[PDB]
Parts: sequence; C-alpha cells; structure tokens
Amino acid sequence: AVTQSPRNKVAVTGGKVTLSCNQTNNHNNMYWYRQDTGHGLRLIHYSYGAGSTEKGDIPDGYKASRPSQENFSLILELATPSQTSVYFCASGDFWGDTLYFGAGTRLSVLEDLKNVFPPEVAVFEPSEAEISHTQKATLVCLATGFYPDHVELSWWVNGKEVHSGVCTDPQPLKEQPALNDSRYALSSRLRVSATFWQNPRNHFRCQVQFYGLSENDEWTQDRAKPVTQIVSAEAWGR
Amino acid sequence: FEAQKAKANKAVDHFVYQFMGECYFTNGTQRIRYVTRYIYNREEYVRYDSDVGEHRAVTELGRPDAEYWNSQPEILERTRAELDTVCRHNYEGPETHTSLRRLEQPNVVISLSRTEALNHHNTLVCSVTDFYPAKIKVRWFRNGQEETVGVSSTQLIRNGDWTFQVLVMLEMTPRRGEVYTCHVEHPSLKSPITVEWRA
Amino acid sequence: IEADHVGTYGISVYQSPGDIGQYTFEFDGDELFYVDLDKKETVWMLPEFGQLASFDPQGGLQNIAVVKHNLGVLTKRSNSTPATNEAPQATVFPKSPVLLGQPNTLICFVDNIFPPVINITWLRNSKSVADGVYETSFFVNRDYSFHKLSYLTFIPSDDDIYDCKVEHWGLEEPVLKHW
Amino acid sequence: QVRQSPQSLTVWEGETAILNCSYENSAFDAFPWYQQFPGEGPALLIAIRSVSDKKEDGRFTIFFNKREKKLSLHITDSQPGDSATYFCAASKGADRLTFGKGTQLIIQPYIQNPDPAVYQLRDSKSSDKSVCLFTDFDSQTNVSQSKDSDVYITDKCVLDMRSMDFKSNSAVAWSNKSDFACANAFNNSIIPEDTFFPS
Repeated sequence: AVTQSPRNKVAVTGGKVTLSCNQTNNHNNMYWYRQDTGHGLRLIHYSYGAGSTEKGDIPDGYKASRPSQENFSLILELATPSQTSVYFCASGDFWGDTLYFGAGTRLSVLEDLKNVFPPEVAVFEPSEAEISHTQKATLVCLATGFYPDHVELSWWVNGKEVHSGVCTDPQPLKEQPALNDSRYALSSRLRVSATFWQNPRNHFRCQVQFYGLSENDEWTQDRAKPVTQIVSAEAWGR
Repeated sequence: FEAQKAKANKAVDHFVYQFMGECYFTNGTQRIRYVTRYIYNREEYVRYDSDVGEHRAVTELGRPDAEYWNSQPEILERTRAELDTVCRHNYEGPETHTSLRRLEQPNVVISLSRTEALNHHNTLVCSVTDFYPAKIKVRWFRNGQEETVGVSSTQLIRNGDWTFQVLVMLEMTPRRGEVYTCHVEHPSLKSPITVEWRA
Repeated sequence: IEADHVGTYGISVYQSPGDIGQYTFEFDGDELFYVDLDKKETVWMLPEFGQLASFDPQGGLQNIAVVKHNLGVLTKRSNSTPATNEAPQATVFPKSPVLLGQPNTLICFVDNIFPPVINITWLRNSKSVADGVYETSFFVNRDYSFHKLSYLTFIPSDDDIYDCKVEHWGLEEPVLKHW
Repeated sequence: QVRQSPQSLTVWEGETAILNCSYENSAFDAFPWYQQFPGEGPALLIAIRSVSDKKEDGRFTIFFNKREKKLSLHITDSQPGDSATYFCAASKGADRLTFGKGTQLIIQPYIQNPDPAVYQLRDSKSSDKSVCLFTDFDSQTNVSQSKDSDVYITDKCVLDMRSMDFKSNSAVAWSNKSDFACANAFNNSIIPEDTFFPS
C-alpha cells in the first residue's frame, strides 16, 4: 500500500511544508508527482533507494529526501503560491512496468490566510409539484462561501450514509469568478420516493467535510477560527 | 543514436559485486549471443545465456535468484529481449556509427638503436603507432626480400585511448648500398605503407 | 567466449565498505564511457563519440542501485566471505617513440587489480610529478580482476628517470616500476 | 514530450470512446495507460510495448502505430462507470515514465423517458431562501452558465436511483437578488418547449 500524509494542508507563503509517503510493497523506486489542470502528471523528484534522490522534470522549488526504503518525503522550504496543487506519491520495482499511486494530498499555499472560510450549508426541501408529478422527491444541498476548495460532501439518511440517488457537482464553482482568491460553492442532489419524503420519521442530512486551518495556528481575527470541522444541514420528512 | 543497457535483476531475500551484460557478435549481427553475469567476490553465481534461454545458477548462491527470476514473466521476458533491445539495437546504431567506423592511421617511423657503422651489427626499430583498429600486418625487407630471421615484434600494445601500438625490431648489419623498408598494412590505409632506410 | 566483436553494455561494480561504484560500457576492450555517479552525466572517453551517440545516465544510476542492493543481499547469503587481495603488476611505456625535447605521454598499465581500490601516482627523479595526469576507469578481466592505465604527459630529456608508484592492499610496501 | 487529445471528451453510453495519444521521441518502447477516478490515485489499466500493433484486454484495447508515432485507446460499449481521466505514459529502456496531460472522459446515459421540468425548492430552515432545479432532461440538451454574476448555475449531473431502473440528469440554479425567478433562470441555456414549469 501507499499512504500519504497529510491528505490536506493549508500553508502560508514562506512556510515549510513537508509531504511524506509510506510504502508497504517493498518497492525500491519512489516518485513524487503533482497534478494540475493544464499540465497533467509532472514528476518532481524520485529515488532508487535510501539516501539517494533524482531530479524529475520540475524539481525547482522542491527538495526531496528518502531516509528509508519505505518512506520518501518531499520538502517545500519556501512555499510559494505556484505550489498550490494536488500531490501524488508512487512506488514501483526496479525497471517496473507498473506504478502504484497513493491517494493524493490537496495543498493550498495562500497569500493572506484571512481568505479562509468554512462552508455554510443548507438543505432545500422538495417542491410539492415535483412530488405530485413524478412521485419522486428531490433534495438539494448547497455548500457555500468556503475557501479553499477542500471539501467532501456526503448524504446521510436516518444516520446511515447513502450513495444511491446521490449526485454531487464534479468540482466547486467560484462565486466571484473575477478574483483569484474567490470563495467557492458546491451543490448536491439526493432523490427519493415521495412515499419516503412524506414519512416524517425520516431525517435527511447533508454533511460537508471541511479541511481548514490547523487547530494550532495564529488567528487574530473577529470570526471563529476556520478550522477543520464538519458542517451539516438537516431536513425532516413531511 | 541512443544506447540501451542490460538491466540487473534484483537479488532475493571488503566485498565486491559486479554485474555485466555481454554482447557477442559474429559476422555483423547474423549471430548474436547474449550473456549477463552476476559476480560476488570474483565468483559468478548466476547467469542469463540466450543460447540457454533462462537464468541458471552457476553456484549454490545462485539458485534462489535463478528459480525466482525465471518464474516472473515480467522479469524473464525483460531479460530475453535484451538481445534485441540492447545488443542488436546498439550495434546497428551507436556502434555502426562510432567504433565500427573508426579508422585511425599508423604512424610509421624507422630508427637505428646505435650509431651507424658499415660492416657492423646494429638494430633497426620500426615503431608503428597511434592506429585503430587492431588487425595490422608489419613486415621487414632488405632489398625487396622478406626478412624473417633476426626479426622480433612486441605483442599488440593497447594504449587505452582507442589507439594501438606495435614495435618491430630488426637485427642487421648495414652493408654499403642496401635498402631496408618497413612494410605496413592496415584497414585504414588505401595502399600499404612502405618506409625506407638507406644504409 | 568466441566472436568477432564483444560489446559489454552495462558493467556495474559496487563495493563495501565505503559504498563505491563504477558504471561503464566497453567495446572490444575499450571504454566507450563511464557514468559519473556524483555529477550524474555520461562521460565519453572520445568526445567525438558523444556528439554522435548518447546514453541516459539514469540507466547507470539505476543499475548501481540494484547492484548495491544485490551486494548487500549476497554478503549475508554467504556468511560474509571477504575478498582475497591480489598483488597488481605495473608496466610503463611511452605512447609515441621517444624523441628528446618533443612532448609525449607515458602510460602506466596496471593489471590484476583486486579489489578495484588503487592509488596510482607518478614520480620523476623520485619527486611527485602530476603533469597532465589522466586515469582511466577499471576495465574488467575474464577472471573478474581489473586493469587500469595512468597517463603522464612529459617532455623527454636525458636528465629524467621516471617511476610509476602503485599502492594497494595486496602489497606489503608500494611497488615502483622504473622507466 | 507525450501529447494526448482531446483535453476532454464526451461520448454517449454504449458508443466506443477513442482516446488519442502521440509521442515525439522515437526511442520510446513502452506505453502504459493509467486511469484516474476522482478522489483516487491513477492506476495502471492496460499497456503496450512497441514491438506490437495491438493490445486487447476486455472492453479496452490499444491500437499502436510505430511509423506515425501515434497511439490509441479504444473503449467499447462504454458504461457510466468508465468515466474518469485517462493518462498516456511512455518509457524508454525501462527508465522513468513520462505522462501526457491526460484526457477527461464523461459517459452520458441514454434517456428512456425524458420529462424535463424546472422545480422551485424552499429552504428547510429559513423559508426566505430558494433554489431552482432543472431535472429530468435529455443528456443531449446542453446547460450553459449564467450570463451574469449574482446568479449561479451548476453543470449537469446524473443521479442513479438504483432501487428502480432510474437514471436522471439535473442542474441547480440559485441567487440572492430579490428579483430572481425560476422561469428565466435557465433562459440562458437550451430548453425543450415541452418543459414543465409548475407553480
């Protein structure tokens, strides 16, 4: 297996960020990529064994380090905005036909940090008209005004997470598309039968995972410090 | 043209280790034989040989590796293909355009080892130097007849910088009139080289 | 064993302790190139070959890692049997015929080197000369010992007696080959 | 350099998706494709070596063409769950891989029973706030973004009510202007005239 940590990080400029990767496969080679829209999968640094590293195609800005066969770290000494990205670890055998990738690490390197906001969540109740025309009932969740775009939105019915009848937007959208620090909104659908929506014993909850400031960062500001937190909104059957 | 390399397989779980892939060409690439060898303290313990078609242990140390490497199709097939992707590829490419096309010409100079005195024994050296490749024929003559008695050459001396050297000594007595010629033949020469020394 | 030409692609060598490595390519006895494991580039012995052929040095650097692993595995697998030291043998000879006052090159051919750790230095009238010293890399022998050549550029004169100082673990005291 | 096209591709369910790729360096010999699902890491899917013109695993095949240095991944009878991003890599003598920019692939569901309609949902908590829902249209009909700010519109998106053999597309629009209504909310996009507007 290939596990990265952290999976989500928010850092300020000039700050030190160290992504690390572990590796259960006894594979000798390890690689560090970054993913960005418009560039693809670009190899940053890599390694053939403990104590050695090799420059990839975009090694500028990043310093690698492989203190172990198992573990390979990527160090960002002076974190600059252009390093805001999704980072992927991989590993494989000597001359290996196959790479094995980790899950990813969403990294935002921000300019001011005051730009961070948790999502506000609402759940909009099925129109009576949809109900009395299709016999189906559609619920809509809105997660709004959050930044960065590090959320995981999931639906919960009577306390058990569901996936059937659920559709979430592929990526979030910018509320003010003219800004490079613009806050995001995302939305999701959960559709069920009216037979199930009318029953008032059933509750439907929309949950948004927000990865935000570390629980030990400097927050000198008015509003409550925008940490990692679960924000939810709930609806009761009628 | 890019050169490819043989890929060392991974061992299975002062000291010197050495691994090599060797390509044995005969008549261009009409016959190619391929061997990779794994050596630990001047003792070779495993080996791929294209005539055999699979890694085989040379020693007791080598069974783990050979049996395992042979079991992985990804490993085995990778090594078998090195005859084409390393050996044949390289010779048809890199080698054909470098070493195989290298022709450096002999520098031929005659020398007398001790100051001349007619009717007295001296020795003439024909220093043949800075050439490539190695196939070279160097003969002595007095007055047009091949002299083979009293002649001694060095073995072929490998300079280490892609040139060779050979030194042919003649024992003789200069009579008044005679002509000694060093006769050199080498593939980089259109017509042979003759260098003369008038007695 | 029998052929017209013998290319040896991908020769890798690794030693312990000290973590020493050499990666080279040979053809018909001669070194095509070595990979510099520190500078991570392919160094061709003949520049004019490098301008016509090439080699990704990462191919060497990967191979060296494999070997480094294999040596480690193999050390344990044999109950750590160490290398028997061999005594090496020097041979000095000029590259061109000697003509007094015309710059030439003196070549020290050192053979039966094992293990390939060797200090090879030049003396002139018993004092250290290093004028234009180029060392080749360790070449392989069929018995898995190594050879290696030094080079010294010099102007030949009468008042000069040159030596070839070679140091190695297989030699009680350093062997000098006079010329 | 390895180049894929297009950047993004949209194919009806059941049709064959053709994903192009091509490479500069003719020294390349290995071509694995990776498949990346959203939220996961890319994973090897199928692969070809250059000695071959075709590799066929299941519904996925690669057609290779060394002379034109062009490459092709076919997916036949595509399913909704085949939608992801597909990378083309290349390898040379088993050294590190070089990936292309990646191609996005969306597989649109066929629509048995399209009944387009635009519903208005009130909030569960604060009844003052509202959202429009365009739902039940045909995957053919394209939904454009709002031609202004202060009015947000999402992309279409397919929900599978798998408890019934029921698929459906839908889009959401909402605002904060007090003078924002549902009837013109998607007047920007294309709308079938048989669209139901209740309330």
